[PDB]
Amino acid sequence: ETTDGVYRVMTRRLLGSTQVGVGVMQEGVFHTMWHVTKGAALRSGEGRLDPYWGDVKQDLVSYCGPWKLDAAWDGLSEVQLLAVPPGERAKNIQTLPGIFKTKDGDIGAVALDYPAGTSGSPILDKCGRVIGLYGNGVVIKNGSYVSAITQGKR
Amino acid sequence: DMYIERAGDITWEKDAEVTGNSPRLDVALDESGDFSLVE
Ligand SMILES: O=C1Nc2ccccc2C[C@@]12CCCN2
Ligand SMILES: O=C1Nc2ccccc2C[C@]12CCCN2
Repeated sequence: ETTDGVYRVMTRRLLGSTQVGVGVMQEGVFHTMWHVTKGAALRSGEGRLDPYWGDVKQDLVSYCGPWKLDAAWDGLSEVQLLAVPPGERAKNIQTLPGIFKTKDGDIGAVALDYPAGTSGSPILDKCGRVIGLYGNGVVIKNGSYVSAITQGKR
Repeated sequence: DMYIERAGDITWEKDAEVTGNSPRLDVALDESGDFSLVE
């Protein structure tokens, strides 16, 4: 399957079939977070997807081609996390991002908590463009989880 | 062995559930790709 859209990433190496993450198929390239696959090859029916680019520090990886997602959060508007939780239907959650302030600049962040196997779920703007992937973040004072809006470079 | 399964289209949903706060946090990103809170 090469149809554009959001996909679950599954494994049969553990008990039963386990969802280890999520990813985005766009322009013939599969995009996910590095910690989901660890850079391993993936299967799509009879087809094989080989890693093309990856970076542990950005925590991103692309398959079949270079990273294609280049839209960015505008810093003002609400966005939607298209959450694909393990065993559950894809669901859109609208939110106003917070900010991660770092020594190298600011990044948007979403304060939404889902099972770890939801990592790789896309965050979208009002045009339906993917502005980043959910799943690399921190646990704050409250004990709640906050994910960076992680985007690659096209 | 890992495999992918389609889960949906990527579209904005009008009248989606609205939730989550917007915290401003000072953070650090290490060479292993881990974020940590700076205080
Ligand atoms: O601390 C966590 N890490 C995590 C890692 C990737 C994606 C989503 C999450 C949320 C989670 C798992 C369940 C409780 N909070
Ligand atoms: O906040 C959550 N949302 C959620 C959504 C779908 C399935 C399971 C969960 C549990 C929880 C709490 C700790 C792990 N994530």
